[PDB]
Amino acid sequence: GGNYNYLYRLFRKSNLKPFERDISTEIYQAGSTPCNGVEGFNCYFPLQSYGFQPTNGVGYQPYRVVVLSFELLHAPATVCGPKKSTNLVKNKCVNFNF
Amino acid sequence: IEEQAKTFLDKFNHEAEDLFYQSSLASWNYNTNITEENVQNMNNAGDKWSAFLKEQSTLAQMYPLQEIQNLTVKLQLQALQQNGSSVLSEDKSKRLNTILNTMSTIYSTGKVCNPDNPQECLLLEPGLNEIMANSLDYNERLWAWESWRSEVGKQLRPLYEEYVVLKNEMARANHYEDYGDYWRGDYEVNGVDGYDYSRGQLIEDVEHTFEEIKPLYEHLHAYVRAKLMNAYPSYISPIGCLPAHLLGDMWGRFWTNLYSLTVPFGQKPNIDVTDAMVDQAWDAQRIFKEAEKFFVSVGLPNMTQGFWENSMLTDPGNVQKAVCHPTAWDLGKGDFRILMCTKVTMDDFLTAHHEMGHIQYDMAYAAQPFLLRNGANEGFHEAVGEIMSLSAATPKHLKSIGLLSPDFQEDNETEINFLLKQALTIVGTLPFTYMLEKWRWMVFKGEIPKDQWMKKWWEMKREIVGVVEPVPHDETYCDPASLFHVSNDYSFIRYYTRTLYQFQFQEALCQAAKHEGPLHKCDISNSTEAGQKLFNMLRLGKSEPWTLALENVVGAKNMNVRPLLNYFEPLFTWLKDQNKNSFVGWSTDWSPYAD
Ligand SMILES: *[C@@H]1O[C@H](CO)[C@@H](O[C@@H]2O[C@H](CO)[C@@H](O)[C@H](O)[C@H]2NC(C)=O)[C@H](O)[C@H]1NC(C)=O
Ligand SMILES: *[C@@H]1O[C@H](CO)[C@@H](O[C@@H]2O[C@H](CO)[C@@H](O)[C@H](O)[C@H]2NC(C)=O)[C@H](O)[C@H]1NC(C)=O
Ligand SMILES: *[C@@H]1O[C@H](CO)[C@@H](O[C@@H]2O[C@H](CO)[C@@H](O)[C@H](O)[C@H]2NC(C)=O)[C@H](O)[C@H]1NC(C)=O
Ligand SMILES: *[C@@H]1O[C@H](CO)[C@@H](O[C@@H]2O[C@H](CO)[C@@H](O)[C@H](O)[C@H]2NC(C)=O)[C@H](O)[C@H]1NC(C)=O
Ligand SMILES: *[C@@H]1O[C@H](CO)[C@@H](O[C@@H]2O[C@H](CO)[C@@H](O)[C@H](O)[C@H]2NC(C)=O)[C@H](O)[C@H]1NC(C)=O
Ligand SMILES: *[C@@H]1O[C@H](CO)[C@@H](O)[C@H](O)[C@H]1NC(C)=O
Repeated sequence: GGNYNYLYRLFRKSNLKPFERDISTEIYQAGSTPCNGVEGFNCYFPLQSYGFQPTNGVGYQPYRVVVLSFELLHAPATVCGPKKSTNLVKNKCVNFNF
Repeated sequence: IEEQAKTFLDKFNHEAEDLFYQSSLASWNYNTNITEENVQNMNNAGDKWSAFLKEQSTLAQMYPLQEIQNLTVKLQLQALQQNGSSVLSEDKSKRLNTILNTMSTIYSTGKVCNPDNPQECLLLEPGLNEIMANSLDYNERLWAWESWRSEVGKQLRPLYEEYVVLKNEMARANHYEDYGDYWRGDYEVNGVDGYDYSRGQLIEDVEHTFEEIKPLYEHLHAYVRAKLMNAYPSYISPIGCLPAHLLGDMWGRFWTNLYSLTVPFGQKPNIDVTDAMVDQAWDAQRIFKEAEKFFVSVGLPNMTQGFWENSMLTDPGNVQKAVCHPTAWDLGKGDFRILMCTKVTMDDFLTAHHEMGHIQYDMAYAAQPFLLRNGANEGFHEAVGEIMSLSAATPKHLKSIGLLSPDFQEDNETEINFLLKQALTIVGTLPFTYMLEKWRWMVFKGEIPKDQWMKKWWEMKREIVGVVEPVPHDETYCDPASLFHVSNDYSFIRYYTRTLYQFQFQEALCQAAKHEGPLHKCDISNSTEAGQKLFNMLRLGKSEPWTLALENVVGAKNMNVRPLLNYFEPLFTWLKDQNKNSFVGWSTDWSPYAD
């Protein structure tokens, strides 16, 4: 029946900066004539919706997308991956890291 | 301005797709499971599409069209701006729709009952179809011929005549001359500096090409006229034309019905690998496995894996009311579907490819914009599919898949048979397809007055096609009107050119695939370079004018019949031995009644 609860913005005057976020819903005007806040010719609401039905081909099915990006600003001690640790031994000349 | 339109189409090409997606979905679920509520469920959903289309069709008259520079977005608007109707008076608008379905139903209610028994009253498809197909009686088939058009086309003559009238005034209001000018409009390409194409020039192209094959059509007509005196003595003169009621069907479009009485060597067993399939337990999955296995061997991608479950391959085991006709569904969003009822023969092995080729053709231009997702013209969609069925008719293909014995020896006695099966299909329709569309336009452009519409129709059947009437017809039968695409308002030139485009695709690949024998023995399988040149054309769709698209494979800018006459040369070598005593030619004065 169409899961129309996922939307996307197709209109802007200018392209974004990197990492920029625009949750505004201001009614877009493409043409010269103003609109007095309603829609009309060359005068469009700048959000549209994803049509999703489960019998759609790949490339048209929703994907759950996770974007990372690391940062190193000025922080002393932060997080990081996991550091494994081998088994400790005793009574033998060994090369160790604690 | 130009920059206001290029944003408007980004509104149209998202809000139309998800309303197109459901409107084809209801016509899918109804056609696989017929109920009453699903008739209603597709009426409003299809009405959501028609009202939305006439909603934005009027918006393209806000923008003037010739101030745009990008030809891509210029092509989208000129299709969308097309009104079609809506330019006339509205009591006159319903007047054609009062004509139109009334023209549609009279063709579908044509009942025929005998003078000896008016109680058994046959329709066209039950019985009446089988009379002209297999029954071999002369006095029978003349009764079925005359009583069909005198009882169906007699009645559409006061329907079609006024329907020509109101079709042209709408057409001239879109600045044309007739409705014949409108149908040429899919071939018209203007202003791209060397690939340009005007509407009137296709009349010149069809009049040049058709005169070149007229030796061959005179030679099949000579050969079959040497054969019909056996099955029909004392009825056809060997100099004159053929009567119009024994031609294979009611109008004789296809001549496939006449292979049996006109076989070259009746004692020679034609290949029909049907018993071979059942001795290896060939189910429905085994057929479409090889059909996909052939297309990966040529250099084209797999099936989309949502093709298999979502399609209906067979008829269902339940008593399921569903229309059974092999079609390829192209609903969108990466969903492509097939629908047929497979019975495991070699015949359904042949049409297993012609429908799969439509999928891979619609799998090709999936990256196009929405208004350009067709073939490059209307003849290209059935042309790309049927050349894939030609590759399965080669016996080297079947023995390579493990279906023929390896010691199968291709004698030339079955080659004279096998090419004669094709020649009663391929060459059998082209003097039919041209002779109608030549007639329909002079009626459309008004070169014939209405008291002469039948008078000039039954002339050109005799000279071009070599067929004489059984019965003299006055102005009251509408003998052209009785045909399906005639009575259902369909453009009939798309069937002539579709044949010519096939072989231009065919031999150019068989030149690329390094074949050395005759044209009917080349094989496209196992090659890559025959797939690469073809894939170059398939990804275009309508983003390019077709005149550039045709030279992408062959290298020319118009239809060339020289590939077609390359095919029949083993046949035509054999056939010229068969007219050493017969008379290649028809006299158009003799009739079966004027004696
Ligand atoms: C053909 O389609 C109709 C409706 O599309 C089916 O009828 C009902 O469909 C709903 C689907 O939401 C089911 O929940 C009901 O159980 C169906 N009714 C019955 C009596 O089963 C119908 O079933 C379909 N035909 C077949 C053979 O399944
Ligand atoms: C106007 O035509 C140009 C090409 O003549 C199109 O330009 C392409 O645009 C796409 C994305 O918009 C790019 O990925 C291509 O690299 C561009 N090609 C070239 C050669 O520049 C342009 O898209 C057309 N305008 C519209 C609105 O479709
Ligand atoms: C579609 O039909 C209209 C007729 O209603 C054609 O003409 C337009 O007519 C209205 C008023 O009747 C004018 O305001 C428009 O300016 C007219 N259009 C133009 C382009 O001048 C219209 O031309 C038709 N469109 C096509 C593509 O044939
Ligand atoms: C199939 O090929 C054979 C071999 O060439 C043909 O047989 C010859 O036909 C010519 C033509 O009349 C005769 O003069 C020869 O005497 C034939 N030779 C033999 C060994 O039979 C045969 O005609 C071909 N069949 C067809 C239908 O083309
Ligand atoms: C054409 O493609 C077929 C399919 O791969 C090839 O057929 C192989 O033929 C050899 C010898 O007859 C068999 O041993 C193989 O098992 C066949 N392949 C398969 C997958 O069964 C054939 O070789 C190809 N043509 C050429 C010239 O390579
Ligand atoms: C098609 O599917 C087969 C499954 O046997 C797979 O091996 C093959 O790689 C696929 N084709 C392509 C071009 O990836």
